[PDB]
Amino acid sequence: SVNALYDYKFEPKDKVENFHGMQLLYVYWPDHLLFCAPFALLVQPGMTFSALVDEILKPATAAHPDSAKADFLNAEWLLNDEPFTPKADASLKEQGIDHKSMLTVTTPGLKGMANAGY
Amino acid sequence: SVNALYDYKFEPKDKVENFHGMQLLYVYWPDHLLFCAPFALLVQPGMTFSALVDEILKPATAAHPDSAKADFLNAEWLLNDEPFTPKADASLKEQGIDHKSMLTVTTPGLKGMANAGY
Amino acid sequence: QLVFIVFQDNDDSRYLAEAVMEDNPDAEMQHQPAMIRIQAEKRLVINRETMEEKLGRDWDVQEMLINVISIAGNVDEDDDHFILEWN
Amino acid sequence: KKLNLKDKYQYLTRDMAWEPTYQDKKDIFPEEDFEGIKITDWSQWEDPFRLTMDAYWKYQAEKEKKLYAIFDAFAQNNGHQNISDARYVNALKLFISGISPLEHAAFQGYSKVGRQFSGAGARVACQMQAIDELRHSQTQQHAMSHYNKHFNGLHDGPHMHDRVWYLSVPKSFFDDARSAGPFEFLTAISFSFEYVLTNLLFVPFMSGAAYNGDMATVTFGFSAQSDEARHMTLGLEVIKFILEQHEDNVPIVQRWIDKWFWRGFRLLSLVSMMMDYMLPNKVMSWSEAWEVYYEQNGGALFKDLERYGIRPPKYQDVANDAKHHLSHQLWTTFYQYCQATNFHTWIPEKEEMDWMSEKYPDTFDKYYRPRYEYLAKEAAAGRRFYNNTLPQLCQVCQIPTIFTEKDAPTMLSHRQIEHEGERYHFCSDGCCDIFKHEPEKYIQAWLPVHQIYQGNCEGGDLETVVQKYYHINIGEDNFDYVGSPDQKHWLSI
Amino acid sequence: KNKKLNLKDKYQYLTRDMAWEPTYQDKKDIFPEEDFEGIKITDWSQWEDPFRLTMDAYWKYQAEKEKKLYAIFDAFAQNNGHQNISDARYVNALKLFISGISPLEHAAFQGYSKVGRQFSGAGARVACQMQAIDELRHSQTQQHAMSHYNKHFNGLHDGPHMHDRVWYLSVPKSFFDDARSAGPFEFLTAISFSFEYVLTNLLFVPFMSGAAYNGDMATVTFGFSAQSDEARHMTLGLEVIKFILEQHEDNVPIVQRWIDKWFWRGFRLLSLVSMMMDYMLPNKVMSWSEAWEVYYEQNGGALFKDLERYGIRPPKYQDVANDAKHHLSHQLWTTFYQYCQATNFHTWIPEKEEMDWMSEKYPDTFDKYYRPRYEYLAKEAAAGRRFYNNTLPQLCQVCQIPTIFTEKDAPTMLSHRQIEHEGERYHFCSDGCCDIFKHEPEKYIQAWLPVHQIYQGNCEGGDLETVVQKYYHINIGEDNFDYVGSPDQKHWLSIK
Amino acid sequence: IKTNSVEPIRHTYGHIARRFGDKPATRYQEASYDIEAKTNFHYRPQWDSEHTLNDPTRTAIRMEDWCAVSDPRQFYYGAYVGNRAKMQESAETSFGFCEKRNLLTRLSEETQKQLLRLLVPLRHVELGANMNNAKIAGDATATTVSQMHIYTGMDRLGIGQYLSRIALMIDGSTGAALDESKAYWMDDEMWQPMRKLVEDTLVVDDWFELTLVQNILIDGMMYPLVYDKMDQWFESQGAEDVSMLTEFMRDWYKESLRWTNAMMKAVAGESETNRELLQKWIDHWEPQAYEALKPLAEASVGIDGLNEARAELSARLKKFELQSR
Amino acid sequence: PIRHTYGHIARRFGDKPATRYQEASYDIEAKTNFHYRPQWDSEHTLNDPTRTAIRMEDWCAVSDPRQFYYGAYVGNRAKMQESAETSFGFCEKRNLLTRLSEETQKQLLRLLVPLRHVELGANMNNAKIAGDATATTVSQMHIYTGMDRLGIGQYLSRIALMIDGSTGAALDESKAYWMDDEMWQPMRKLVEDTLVVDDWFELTLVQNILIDGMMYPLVYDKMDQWFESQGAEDVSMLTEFMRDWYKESLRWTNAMMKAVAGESETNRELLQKWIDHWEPQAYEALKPLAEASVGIDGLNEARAELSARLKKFELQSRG
Ligand code: MOO
Ligand SMILES: [Fe+3]
Ligand SMILES: [Fe+3]
Ligand SMILES: [Fe+3]
Ligand SMILES: [Fe+3]
Ligand SMILES: [Zn+2]
Ligand SMILES: [Zn+2]
Repeated sequence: SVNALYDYKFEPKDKVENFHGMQLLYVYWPDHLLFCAPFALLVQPGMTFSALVDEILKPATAAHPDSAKADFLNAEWLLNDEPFTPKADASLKEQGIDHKSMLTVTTPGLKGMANAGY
Repeated sequence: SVNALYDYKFEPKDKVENFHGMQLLYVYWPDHLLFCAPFALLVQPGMTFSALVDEILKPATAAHPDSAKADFLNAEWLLNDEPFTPKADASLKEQGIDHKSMLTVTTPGLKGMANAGY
Repeated sequence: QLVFIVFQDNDDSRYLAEAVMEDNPDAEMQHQPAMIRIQAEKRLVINRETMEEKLGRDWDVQEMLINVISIAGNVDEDDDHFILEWN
Repeated sequence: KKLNLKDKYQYLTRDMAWEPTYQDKKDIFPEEDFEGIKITDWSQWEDPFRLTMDAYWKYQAEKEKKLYAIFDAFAQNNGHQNISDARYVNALKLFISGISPLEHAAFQGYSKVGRQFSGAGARVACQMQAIDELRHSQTQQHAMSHYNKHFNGLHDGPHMHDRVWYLSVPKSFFDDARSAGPFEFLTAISFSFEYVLTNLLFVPFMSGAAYNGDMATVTFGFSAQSDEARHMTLGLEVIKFILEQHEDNVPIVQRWIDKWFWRGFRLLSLVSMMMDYMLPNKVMSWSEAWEVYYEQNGGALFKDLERYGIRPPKYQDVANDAKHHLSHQLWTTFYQYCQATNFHTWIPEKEEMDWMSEKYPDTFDKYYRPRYEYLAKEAAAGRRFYNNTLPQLCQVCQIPTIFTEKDAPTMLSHRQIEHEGERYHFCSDGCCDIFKHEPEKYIQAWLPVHQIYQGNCEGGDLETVVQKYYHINIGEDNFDYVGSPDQKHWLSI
Repeated sequence: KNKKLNLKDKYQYLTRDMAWEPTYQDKKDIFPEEDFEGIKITDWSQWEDPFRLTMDAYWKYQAEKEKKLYAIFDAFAQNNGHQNISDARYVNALKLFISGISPLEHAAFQGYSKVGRQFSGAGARVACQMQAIDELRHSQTQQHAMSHYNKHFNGLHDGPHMHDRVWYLSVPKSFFDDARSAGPFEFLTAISFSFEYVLTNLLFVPFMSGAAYNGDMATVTFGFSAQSDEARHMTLGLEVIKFILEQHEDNVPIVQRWIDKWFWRGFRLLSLVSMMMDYMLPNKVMSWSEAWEVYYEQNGGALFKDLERYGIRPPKYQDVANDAKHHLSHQLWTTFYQYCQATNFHTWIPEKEEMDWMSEKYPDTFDKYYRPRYEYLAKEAAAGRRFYNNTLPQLCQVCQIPTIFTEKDAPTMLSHRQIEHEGERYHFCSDGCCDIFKHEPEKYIQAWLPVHQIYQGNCEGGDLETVVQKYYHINIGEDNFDYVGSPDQKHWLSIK
Repeated sequence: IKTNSVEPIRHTYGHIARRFGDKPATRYQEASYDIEAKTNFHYRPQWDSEHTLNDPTRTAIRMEDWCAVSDPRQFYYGAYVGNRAKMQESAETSFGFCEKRNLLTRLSEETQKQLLRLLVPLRHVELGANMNNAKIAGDATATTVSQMHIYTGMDRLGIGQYLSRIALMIDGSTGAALDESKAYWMDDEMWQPMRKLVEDTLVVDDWFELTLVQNILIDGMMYPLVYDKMDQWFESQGAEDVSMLTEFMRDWYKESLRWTNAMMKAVAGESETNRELLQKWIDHWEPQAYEALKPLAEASVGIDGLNEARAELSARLKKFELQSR
Repeated sequence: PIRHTYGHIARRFGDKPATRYQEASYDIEAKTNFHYRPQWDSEHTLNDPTRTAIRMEDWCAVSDPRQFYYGAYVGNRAKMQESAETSFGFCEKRNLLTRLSEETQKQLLRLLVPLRHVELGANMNNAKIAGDATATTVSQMHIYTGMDRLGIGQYLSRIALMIDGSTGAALDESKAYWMDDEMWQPMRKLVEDTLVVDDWFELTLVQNILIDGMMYPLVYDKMDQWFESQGAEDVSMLTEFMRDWYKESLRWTNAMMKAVAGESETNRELLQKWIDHWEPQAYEALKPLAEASVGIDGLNEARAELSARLKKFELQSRG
């Protein structure tokens, strides 16, 4: 509880309604801090999980030398810190990937560089 | 001539009396500007000319290429601008080489470096 | 614990440093950038009476204020002093 | 009888106010009750400094004459050619877009509160503080003004403060304080910021500029803080006053102390990077600088405070561990994003890394030297790395979420909650707790990344936003120090 | 009512009207000095004030100026501005300065304080005392300016001491003693007019703007803050000879005389500056030749063009001096080169893009006469045989500079001159120096020649080196010798 | 003196360049224009439901460019504190001198009374003026405008200290005169209409309606009444001597005209809309000002004093195209 | 840093940072090896310590408590002149002097404004001193005081000009008293005689100690309290500057008497010789003005102090 001198109540600036039928997805790829922070991606709610993987994440992780031999589609995922199993052909939205959820994608056997998660 | 509030007379500071039994001599060697200016020599009225030329003048000129192949003594000399011809084993005093005279010794055939009298 | 006070590494500040060194048997100086830092245990002080017998004229605290970058501590301000400290 | 200095200043000050008979006290001062603070007796209030206008004008003016002679001479004499290296000006690019606007937001803040407090003592102190801030603001515009003429990225400071991603770190900080009521404002800025971390921000830059030949910054930085001495002893003197004014204020004060230290601390992180990296001649590891300046000098003053029933700030252990990591994390962050910054970044030199291995004996060679090795190969191969995809920002500090869990440098300390149906994300527990106390506030933030994607920063590219919205000249203010127009110019001397 | 006073008139009532015809003492005992030079002053109350600052104005302007300059001195020192100079070679120009030029500041404070008592016109008195205390300002101010360099470099630590004693400093020490010993019309003429007007830029701009082009902030600030001072000194100078020429026809030949004298003494003093600006400033401002050409040949040309109307003509031998702008600096530098075992600053061979410059400013004389010198000297130094001349030079009885100067149109012949007087011989750098001698031979035979005094044993030591260390205070190995090897150079290579 | 120069990349900053052209600009310019944050605020004020942080609409007055208001005096911070340092010194001279020479403590009890009831009490007005200008400095968006209010509010504090100090000189640093005087302010019927107006202004929302009332309407008449009219009259009342303690006020007032008229002019000349606003406020507010001063003229130099200051301020409003008298 | 200060300073106060006053004031003067002898003086040399019979081991034992090097002198004076400038603005504008009766104006134009004349005297004296005394710390204090006197002339002269609407006529008037009025003739002859002393220390004594030690207190204190009763209290405001100037002059003049007189008892008796001779003439020059004013038990009260503070150097005068 905010203290204010009137009834302090405001719409969130980040409502999905403000995004021209797109949504925010975040993706954390641990052990790849080459990328300083999880991505903020702007995605279609009706694209397939597969398409995300191919059309957005391969590109966003390309610059890391693990990216090429990673098998994102088949790696360990969490959706909002909960274990999650991607369905390759469901729309993101249709399998609970909603606006501003974060996927975490752990690749088994790729832990970046030096022995530094880089 | 000087203007002053009294009779303005003074003993010169450079009277031969002041030099403890010695005298001053100038020697100028044309075309050898490496030595920016004629030498000022604190000399014995007594010593001979040859002497002066070997004990003093020659060392003083050492640093110059020509010092070596010059035969000061058999060069043309000037005493105080007047043509002059020196008595080798005569004292300085006695041949008229007094406190503050200047010998010019010109050395023809040795006229310094790079056609710049240096 | 240690209160402190930076001054401009100045001409005037030599004298301001001085006076603080000499009526703070313990304060410890240390130099740096272009500045004097001075800390010490729980407390420092700045008598007008010091300073005056070392500049040959009266002076008040408030002149000092000119040359101080930073302080550190609770303030005890006067016509006679500048005490800086913890209870 | 005949007044002491203490009473004669009061007569010159507090005794000009009076008890209102024609309007209600509470109409004339309507901001002092909502926050939950309670004031029994504004006369307890003890004016730390005792200045009268005559004395205020006289001394400040004497500072100014001196201060502008130097600025003028610096200019006249092209003293910018004397800086250790053109890399250094980048600290100043971060300075004028990120910090100077805070001097202005202070001036606004304090003017306001300088009206709101019902104690005549507190108002004059605020009023002067307020006028000092404006002096900070102008003198810097004046200092930086020579640097703007010869180097890139200082030519739209304010315009950038309001739009550029990373600058909502500082913009939202003060927006938080100024949207707040007057004591939180005073506890956040006078106390938390101005007293506790003031140093941790002035001293890094100021002594820095010392070592790197920059007379104009130091000149100001310095002379511009005989003020901060006053500005501090108001911070101090006002929590002491607030706390001991009512038992009840204590836990509200505490909450504040918690919130502002964490906000404070996260905004400080920017300095960390700059001091370890944009100072060609080094001065003191952010780490050293924190230990002295916070852990000690600070941890000291929270001592003189248990007497009033207050603990040190929550998560302070996090921020003490953080010191081994901050600068490396923030700098590699900016490195990879400086296509959207008014300033350059680069790989440190061999000797800078060695200093770094030395000052950061436990962290550097393990976690951050191999970053620069790798980045260097990429660059020499013709692939200088720029990350082409925006980051997740922390809903509160607004910094990208690059921080690591305490003692687990390879994991981001990510956090999330749900509030009224909506998702939000945080850098830390510190940032998260502050959200949970006041959600109806932070759900308002204008997070730059979001807004670029709501398409509200006037481009569909990042490249176009950067150019037309931020006014950043692509190719000029932008990109690695190597190949920059700054490099070309410096190098030709 | 009656007329309100106008500016001129108001200023006179606030100065001149304070004075008055004495009744209990004779006028000439009160002002005993105004006759022996032979200058007749017909009417004092026809005097025109060169400037018109009352006290409260002076103090107000000068305080505000001072405040700005000590802030900058303070800052400069607190950031170690000395580290931004272009290169430590430049500091030798400051060593030469504070030993050479700066004590002249003080001899002026001294001289104008006197003349500011001895003139019968109350207004000539205030202009002078005003100048007096300006010169004291100049003197103190330079001392502070220089304080920080003194702490980081050699050569600057005993200015006043060396000024009275070190050979080459006797060039300016003697200049001033010449003038201060003269009577007060001649002092005004030598200094206000001759030095402060005709020659002032020729000495001021090269140091002042040298510091600007060489990263010397504290010295250029001193300069800027001195401009407004010089503005007044120059007007005093030009008013006052106009006034003297005007107050009688017999004044004319006497003033001409003083003009020829002090132009020539000043040209000679200046030669130290010629060298300073061509050889000592790592970054160049302009050649000595362009500096002569502009500030003397042109400005002075015009100045004299205006005084023709008083039956004054341009100074004897100016054609010698113009012909010498192509040589002066190179002649001076080789002299100091070869005797810097005895100076309190270093010398060195200049860089090749310095020589290229010199070739370019002296297309008629550098490559013919001077560049060969450095080619030779550089060979010799490479061979561990860096030239030092161990035999003291003949000095000129008037300018006291070594007789290094050459015949106009013959740069290869020393222009020596020699006279007898009272069965004593004396020697001269030039016709000019000779003419000054013959005109006042009883003055100059009193000269303390440094070389001469060394042989008299008057300089505590029997070897040049002993003199240098004990009498001169010049720290052998430290203050001394080529730049290369010097403590200053090493300390500069650390710093960078 | 020859200096070395450098080709500069640009001459000023983009905001200044946008506003005044690509040439070098003045100190005042770089210190005063487009400096503050203007848009994209992060959270709405908890202490105002009506307005964002930094909101032009905290006043009913509109302008295309609030920058159209500028200091004729050209004060950024240094220039300001510089000017004031010079002034406060003259004042210090005069105060030393009134003291060492005992020129107020020598006056008759009845005369000193006059000072205590006729002058000193304005410090309460000056305190009011200070808070009102702080409030404006806080609400007005453009630095050119806000800055001016902070300077003047500070000056309000200063002037009331001087007034306060005439009393300490009279009671010799006991503070009993301060007390006698503060009772007149609270209690004497002559000061109530004034006290009432001042407190009423402390509760006005619109920062411009505030500057208008305070800095144009109240000051526009008080200073002429007090520091000119009642000042000459003092001589007739055997208190010439004070006048050297009020010089700061005359000088301050002459200078205020310059900025206040500038601003009034710009704002009023901006639109027929702004004009109706000022006028509506003038009609409500100046009779109140005249009223608040009216007892102070009765007890003083007389009502003509008031009517002429009333004229004086009426000629000022005319230049902006507004009316009172 | 190689060293802390310049050698001549290091030699006098040790090798450590020296004060601004120190680097400006000690051992900058030319001292020895002068090149020619003055054409205007047969007895002495350039920069000659014997132009006074007084004898000092080290003149630098006379240094200045106010620590004036040029910069601190002007910055101090700047502050003072500002303040008087306030005064004069105020008088002028409230017509404080013009409004007075013509007998009172005459009183100011007769007992007060003519001092500009003594001031002119002092300004010449001091110039002779400052160019005579060898030690910079001495000579500087003299050029300062010199210029102060002119500026003080300048104020007195400004009194006149306010009165005559800046026409001069009040100067003309006043100067006439200076020349033809009985009361000024002792004074005016006293001054004209100091213009002819040769020994520069005899001259500082007469002028800076004897005359000033008496006329200052007489005029700018006593005469002053007396103006009140004469209907002229309002001029006091334009003579503050002369009051602070004097209070200050004491600091330095006392310190140079303590040093010159503490030196060598054979000095204490060169001075004594001279106090006997002049103090008298000073007292005489002051007497008329005393009786045309606050009346002789001013003068006395003032001789009183002078002989007083003299005693502190073990000199005396009489009474
Ligand atoms: O004098 Mo007071 O302390 O303000 O009432
Ligand atoms: Fe600030
Ligand atoms: Fe602050
Ligand atoms: Fe000079
Ligand atoms: Fe000059
Ligand atoms: Zn955060
Ligand atoms: Zn010569």
